[PDB]
Order: sequence, then structure tokens, then C-alpha cells
Amino acid sequence: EMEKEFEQIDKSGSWAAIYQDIRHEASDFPCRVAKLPKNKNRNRYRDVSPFDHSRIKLHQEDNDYINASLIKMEEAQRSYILTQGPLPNTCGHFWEMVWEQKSRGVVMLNRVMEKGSLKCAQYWPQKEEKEMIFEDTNLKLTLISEDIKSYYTVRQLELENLTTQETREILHFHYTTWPDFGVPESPASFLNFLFKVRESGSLSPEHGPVVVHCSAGIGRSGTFCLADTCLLLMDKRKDPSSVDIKKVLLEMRKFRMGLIQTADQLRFSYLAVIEGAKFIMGDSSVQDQWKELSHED
Ligand SMILES: CNC(=O)[C@H]1Cc2ccc(NS(=O)(=O)O)cc2CN1C(=O)OC(C)(C)C
Ligand SMILES: [Cl-]
Ligand SMILES: [Cl-]
Ligand SMILES: [Cl-]
Ligand SMILES: [Cl-]
Ligand SMILES: [Cl-]
Ligand SMILES: [Mg+2]
Repeated sequence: EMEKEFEQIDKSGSWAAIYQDIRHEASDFPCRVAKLPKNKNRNRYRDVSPFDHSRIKLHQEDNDYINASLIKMEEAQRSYILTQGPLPNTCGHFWEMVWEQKSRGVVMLNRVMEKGSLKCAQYWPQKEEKEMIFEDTNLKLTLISEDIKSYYTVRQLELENLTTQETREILHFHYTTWPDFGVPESPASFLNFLFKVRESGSLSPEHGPVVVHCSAGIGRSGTFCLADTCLLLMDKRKDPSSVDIKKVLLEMRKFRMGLIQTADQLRFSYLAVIEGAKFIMGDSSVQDQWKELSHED
């Protein structure tokens, strides 16, 4: 049981050792496509690649490759697409993937510039009147509106397939205060934002999988998806004790390497899940309290 386990690990001071064991046990599958010479400039990080079995394929002829993985959680019945922050030359592929996979939401857990460097291309329009055309993929993207809170911004985007003229609303949930290789400021701020994504409907099984990215699409992204699936699992069963966090993380790691990048992101994951369980088991009030503690205004 996660809370018993949590205190035990904290008491013994062994998050590092628990975390390294997950890395030692983690799946190792091939990434032959990611490593083809022709795809070198489609990858942000040499040592962060999608496994071939789980990679999202673009529906070109030409080159179907994008650094993106379908994390398909069978028992939870939720899927997520995890991806790197798109590069200047892969922004059209990124929106092409959103369109073909029928995603309704994109969750971005990084900033475009972190520690003085460009960790993600500016892949969405910052101004209504200056829309983006991705000519390679025949798509157009327009900012419709935004709601800026203290530490996250929600945008409404309209994506248009120029070849068909069909349009879709995409919601963009941008967490702007989660440091690279870091943890959110509190369980409350992370959970306030996670429940905003949930409330939008973007995770409904009537849509394609939500797109989740940070810079590499593994650390902050893994943390977000792990907390969510753990909460979903206990919500389905109404049974917090039936969730094994480390087993869930190992299962997700069958679909993409490196998910959760530090022992403190692991420990933060347990914090978020232990706290969010209050909500799941019927303590209505904690949602307002998270919103307050997060200081979103
Ligand atoms: C340590 N650093 C690294 O391993 C790499 C890969 C990574 C993997 C994961 C990652 N975290 S996250 O997935 O964005 O939370 C950030 C980075 C940033 N990196 C880098 O900036 O390293 C580069 C490629 C820029 C030299
Ligand atoms: Cl930004
Ligand atoms: Cl900076
Ligand atoms: Cl970039
Ligand atoms: Cl940072
Ligand atoms: Cl790792
Ligand atoms: Mg304006």
C-alpha cells in the first residue's frame, strides 16, 4: 500500500535505490527506426528515442517517423501519446500526428526556453491575428483564446486540415512552472492542473489519446501520466490499496524509455497520488483547497 511504502522509503531514506531498481528492471526494446540516418534531425536528444513497437507513425509516405510513443494502459483503459518538444522542422509533423490520432488535448509541461536554451520550438501561435500554416502537412493553426493563470495557461486552438477544410478544436494545457529534472511546487498545484486537463474532456475515451510533452517527453511527461493512471486505476476500482505505483511505472516503461527521470519525480508521483486519492474516494472539498494552495490567480 502506497502510503505505508512511502513512509518506509522516506524513513530508510531510499528513494535513490528504489528509483535505480526501476531503471535496472525497465524494458529495453529496439528503436531501429528512430536511429536511421534519415531521422537524425527529427530527434532532439541522441539518447531519447521511441521504441519501434509503440512509436506513432505519421500517415505520409515519405517518412512516417516522429519521436512519439503510444503509452496504451490496458487495465486503466487510457492511452497517452508521449513526445519530445517539437523541433523547428517537426512542428508540421507534430500537428499532423495530433490530427491523425484525433487528439483533443495537448499537455505541455516545459517552457520554450529553460536554463538559457531552446528546449521546444514555438509550435503554436501566440497571437490570434498571426495564425500558423504548416505547408509540409497541409494544416493551419489559429489561437482562438487563452486563459492565463499564475503558473499555467489554457489555450483554445483551432486546427484546420487545408486539404479537406475540416476544423477541430484543440485544447492546450501549458504548465509553465515545472523545472527540468524538477518537481512541481506542490502536490496541490500539480493536481489542480491535472484535474483541469481531466475536466476539459480531453482524456475522454471518445477522443484520440491526449498528447503529453515536455522537452524530451520522458521525465515531467512520465510523472504526469503516472499520477493520472494511478488515480484512474483506483477510481475504477474505488480502491486506493489496489494500486502498485512502481508496477504501473514499469508497465508504462514498456511503451517509452526513461519515464520519470529522477528519484524525486518518483517520490513526487507518490505524493500526488496519495493526495489525489482523497478526491477519488469522495472528499469533494479538496479540489477547492488545491485551487487555493496553488495560487492560480
Ligand atoms: C542531463 N540531460 C539530458 O539527459 C538531456 C536529455 C533529457 C532527457 C530528459 C529530460 N527531461 S524532460 O523529459 O524534459 O523532463 C531533459 C533532457 C535534457 N537533456 C539535454 O539538454 O542534453 C542535451 C541533448 C541538450 C545535450
Ligand atoms: Cl514557453
Ligand atoms: Cl533561462
Ligand atoms: Cl527547438
Ligand atoms: Cl528548468
Ligand atoms: Cl531512466
Ligand atoms: Mg492581441
